[PDB]
Amino acid sequence: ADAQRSHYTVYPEKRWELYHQLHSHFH
Amino acid sequence: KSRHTMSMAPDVTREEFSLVSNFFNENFQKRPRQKLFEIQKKMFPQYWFELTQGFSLLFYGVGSKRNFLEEFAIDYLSPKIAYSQLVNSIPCLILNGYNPSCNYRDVFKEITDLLVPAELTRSETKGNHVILQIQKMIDFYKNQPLDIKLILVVHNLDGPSIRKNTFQTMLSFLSVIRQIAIVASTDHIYAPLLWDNMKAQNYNFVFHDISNFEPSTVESTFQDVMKMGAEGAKYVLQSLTVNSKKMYKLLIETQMQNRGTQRTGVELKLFNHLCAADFIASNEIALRSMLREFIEHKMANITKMEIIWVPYTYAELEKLLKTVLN
Amino acid sequence: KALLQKSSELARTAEYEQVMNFLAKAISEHRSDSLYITGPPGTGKTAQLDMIIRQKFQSLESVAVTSINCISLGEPSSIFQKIFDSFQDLNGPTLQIKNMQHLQKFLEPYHKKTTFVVVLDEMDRLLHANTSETQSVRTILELFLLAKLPTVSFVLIGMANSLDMKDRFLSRLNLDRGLLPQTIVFQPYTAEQMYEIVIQKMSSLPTIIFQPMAIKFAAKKCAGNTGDLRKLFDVLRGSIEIYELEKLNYIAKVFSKFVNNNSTRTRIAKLNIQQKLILCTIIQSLKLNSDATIDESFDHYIKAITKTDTLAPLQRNEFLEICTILETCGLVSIKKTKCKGKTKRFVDKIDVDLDMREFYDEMTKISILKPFL
Amino acid sequence: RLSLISGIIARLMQTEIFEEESYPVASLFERINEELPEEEKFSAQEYLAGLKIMSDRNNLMVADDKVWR
Amino acid sequence: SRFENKLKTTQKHQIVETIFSKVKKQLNSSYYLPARENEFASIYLSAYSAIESDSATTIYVAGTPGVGKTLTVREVVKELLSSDFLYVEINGLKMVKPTDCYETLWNKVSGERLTWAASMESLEFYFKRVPKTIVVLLDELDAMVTKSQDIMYNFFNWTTYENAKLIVIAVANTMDLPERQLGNKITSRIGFTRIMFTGYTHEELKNIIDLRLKGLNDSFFYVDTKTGNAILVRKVRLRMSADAIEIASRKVASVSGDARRALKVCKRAAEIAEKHYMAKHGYGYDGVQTVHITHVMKALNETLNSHVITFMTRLSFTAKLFIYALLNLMKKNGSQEQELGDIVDEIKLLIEVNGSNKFVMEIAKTLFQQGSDNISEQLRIISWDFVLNQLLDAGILFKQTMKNDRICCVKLNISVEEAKRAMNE
Ligand SMILES: Nc1ncnc2c1ncn2[C@@H]1O[C@H](COP(=O)(O)OP(=O)(O)OP(O)(O)=S)[C@@H](O)[C@H]1O
Ligand SMILES: Nc1ncnc2c1ncn2[C@@H]1O[C@H](COP(=O)(O)OP(=O)(O)OP(O)(O)=S)[C@@H](O)[C@H]1O
Repeated sequence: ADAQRSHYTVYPEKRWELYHQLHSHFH
Repeated sequence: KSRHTMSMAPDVTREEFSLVSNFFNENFQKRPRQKLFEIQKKMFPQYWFELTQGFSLLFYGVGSKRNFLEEFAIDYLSPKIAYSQLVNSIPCLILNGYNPSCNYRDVFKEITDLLVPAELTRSETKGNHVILQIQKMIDFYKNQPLDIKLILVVHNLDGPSIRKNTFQTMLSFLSVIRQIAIVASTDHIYAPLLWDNMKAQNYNFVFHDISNFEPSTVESTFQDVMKMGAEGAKYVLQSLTVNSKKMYKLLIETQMQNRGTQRTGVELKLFNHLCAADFIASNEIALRSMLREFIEHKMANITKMEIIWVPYTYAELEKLLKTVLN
Repeated sequence: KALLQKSSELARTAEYEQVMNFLAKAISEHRSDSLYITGPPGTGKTAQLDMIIRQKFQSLESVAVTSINCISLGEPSSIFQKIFDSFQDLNGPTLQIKNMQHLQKFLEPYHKKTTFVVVLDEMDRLLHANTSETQSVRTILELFLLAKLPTVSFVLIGMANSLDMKDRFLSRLNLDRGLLPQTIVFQPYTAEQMYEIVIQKMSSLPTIIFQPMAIKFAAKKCAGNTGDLRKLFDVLRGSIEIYELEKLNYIAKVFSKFVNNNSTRTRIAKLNIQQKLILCTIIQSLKLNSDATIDESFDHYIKAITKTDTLAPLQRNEFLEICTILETCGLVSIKKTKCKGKTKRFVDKIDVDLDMREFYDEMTKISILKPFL
Repeated sequence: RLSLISGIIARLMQTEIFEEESYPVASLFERINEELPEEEKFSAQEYLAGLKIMSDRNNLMVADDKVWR
Repeated sequence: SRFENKLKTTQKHQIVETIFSKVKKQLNSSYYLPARENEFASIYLSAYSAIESDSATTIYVAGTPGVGKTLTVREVVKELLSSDFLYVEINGLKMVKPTDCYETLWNKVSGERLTWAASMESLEFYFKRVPKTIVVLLDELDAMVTKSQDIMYNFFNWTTYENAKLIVIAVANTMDLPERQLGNKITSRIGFTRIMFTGYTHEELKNIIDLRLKGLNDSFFYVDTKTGNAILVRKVRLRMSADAIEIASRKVASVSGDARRALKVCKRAAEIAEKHYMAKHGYGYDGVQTVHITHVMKALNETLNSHVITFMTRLSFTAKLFIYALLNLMKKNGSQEQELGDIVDEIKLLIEVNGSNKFVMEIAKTLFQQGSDNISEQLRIISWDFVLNQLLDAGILFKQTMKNDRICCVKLNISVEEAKRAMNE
């Protein structure tokens, strides 16, 4: 409907934590 | 050189084309299309996890991706990330690249207002300060707490305005910032000609295939072919004087008595006498003045006998005969 | 005898009956039909809608419906400023009239919830403005979008001359969208609806207007190429002063102004027999269909007059004056055309409105140009 | 039948013998019974009704009966 | 208005009013008309109706300059002051930018000065709101049409309002102007009045001269024999030979039909007899006189005859050497446009193809060095840049711009036959 207008904004884990202690430490 | 040509085609009017086109694009391959859409739905948690790493996500593939991006950005991701950080959800700023009216100034004026105006950044607004103003944005953002506050979408990144080179480098400096996630799609076959190792260093693009063979409804609108003149002067004759129909009918007969080229045309003197024969043309001036109206809308040609000839095909003029003149 | 013809020069139309059907929801306060009113030019169409809205406003409930003329803008902002002028209020004007989304906030009324319809007058200045698919078609696109949810919608009534504008619409817009569909046209009234309005515009009737069958004769033999019969009565109002000056007579007076010199008054322009010689001299130089200078013509004028010794060769300065005698009657025009060597430099290229068929008749009567042909 | 007899008047309006779109009633009679087609000329009302059909075809008019505009 | 008080000065030391001085006072182009007599009514009766009935019309007149259309419409409004309107001379060429006329109109209704944007808003606000008278002259309409016709649509769209108290009068150059520059949508608004103005005829050109010569033709002056001053010691008369006035008319009506051109050729021919009279007696500046036919014979020819032929034979030698080389290439190649290096190639060659004639040798000594056997061996000839610059700004030659001084093309600008013909002397 509006898609021809350009740039219309709109305003609408045990494993992964062990990654999190490793990733930033590397970074 | 006997070539079959698009002029020698059974043509189709405006309402006839678009309706039966709408029938196919909503009923041709409907069942396997959502069957693809459910298959790729399981990739959606994988995109959420990688996007925390600030990775500029880029979608290639055949077919239009415009519907798929708007489902993936708006409904799925943008409230999922707001719930996982802990209130209005994350602001989505799309960029319609198929819309050629995108500039670098206007969209960035949205960006600095979408981003935080914590300082007087209008003081640094001075004369191209755009790269200057974003550089002061970058180094401040290097020392902020890492969280996404904005996700932007750029549809059709090889679009007619976004592919301009001063706009491309503008997006390059945006992507190095950790606070914003850059989810874009292109459609060109020469899209990786756009980036060198300088920009991709700023970009750190990753790639994924999405091929749903979509019809690109919105993306067909700005584009044009000879469907979108024989068809041009087809409408002007429907609103004129009744005498112009008759003097074009006498024009079209002896111009098709002999493709419709120059050689089938008629001399000005006899055509004046012919349109004097049916009590139509008084003289040359009264003939020519309502012949300049056929000239002004480019509905007839003249070359040199003093030959006036119609630039439409042999098949077109008898279509103009039996339909609009009769 | 003046005051009967002093008053001569100044619901009512059978096209207003169409538009009340097309405004069938405008008295029930609902959104009416979808109005894109076009027309071939001169057909009364500017004042046609103006007749309707003035009859609408004098008839019509809270009453506020405004109409502005799109002539001097080239840009879609101040139209939405002029709808604010019927409010007589004060606000922050610049942002609200600029963006598509900014118009949507402007459409919440205040006093009694009467819906508003705008009238866009002379839309073709913005259609035939700057480049199509960049700004002007987008301007056309943005105005016709009525997807608003309450029935208070900015119904467009726009107008145009040339009928190419519908094919200019994108294929999304031609999918039964907005004010599109009812492409209400107005064929030029031959005499069958326009002359009868002149009859009712002769409510105050003098005795001798003239024989009205001649007025019917005037209507039938003007309807070849015309659109405005009051203005084509304004050519009767000039001839009605001719019968005051002398204390379709004038169309006969005006066409002989235009038809002649080719048939008869060519020899009127060239009483000089040398002017007949110099006129054939131009056409002999037209073999080299080039920028026909006054010098290249003078080149062929000397090199022929040395062969056939009909007269002495004259001056270039004489050649300047004699071709201007050919000019003021309206035969040949002189223009300062283009040559791009040093600057935009102006050599003079001529062009003749005569044909060799209308040449050969007037030269066989004179055997002194017969050496020259 | 009707196309040929009016077609003479076309090239006879191409000349200036009528001097205008006005033309007298005697100009008609010297252009039917004087000109080439013999015995095709209808009754005193019928080709006088025949010139109405040309007026119904809106190509020539009848007015101020000694002349016709 | 203001400064005309300051344009006056005091000491006027008794200027000699000679015989032909009083002619040129009335032969000034300032001060009922014979030629456009009835067409004055055709304007006025078109204008008198709308004026006394409060309407809005349009009047379109055309014609070549010099036919009175600047004059006649001024005579229309002039008598109308005796019997509700505001007269403005909206000249097209006297506007610097085309939008500047908009400022004048809003100035000439109340006395305010805004931009051309803000004027036409209030102008449009005037032309459809005022309850109920403005005469406007849109002179020289070739100026205000040029850009994009958006100005010209306004000046006739204001006429369409039935509540618009305005009367427009357009005066153009050609009748064709709303058919070859304007659109048809303007051409509907222009109407079909289209009052044509032709030229003047040579009989009426006699009838326009004597209107200036009303009280002075064949009249008498009172003259002192010492200073040449004339007063409307001898009592002399001065007569004007009407046949010479007639032959002035039969040319100007033939070529142009221009009312300025007829007066001025009489004005130019008047002062020819002025200096010849001052030549024979010398009254300076501090039996029966006439003006011969031989005066208007010269002055009419003085409009025609040139000098580029006399200029060319009075030029330098190397100028005439240059053109003679240039026609030699144009008959060698037949291409009418020769490269500049080939001309320098030719003037070298045109030395030695002539014999060892010492005149050519005294030329060829001087043509490459100004004497001075010390400094010699010049490639191109002496002052070759100078004569080519002198032939350029004279308008005889024309040379396209290139930084290469060899392959830059040269094109003639006058007829090459008269160049061939003047070379023969
Ligand atoms: N049927 C009619 N009823 C009433 N007035 C009419 C009628 N036809 C013409 N007129 C008047 O005559 C004028 C002639 O029309 P124009 O204004 O010259 O053309 P138009 O109104 O601009 O339409 P265009 O050329 O397509 S913009 C109208 O504006 C009315 O004032
Ligand atoms: N019929 C006439 N009677 C007396 N003086 C005349 C007459 N016609 C022209 N003149 C004079 O000659 C001058 C010529 O100016 P005009 O012809 O009025 O200007 P013009 O014809 O509009 O040419 P333009 O202004 O360049 S388009 C006038 O200003 C008068 O002084």
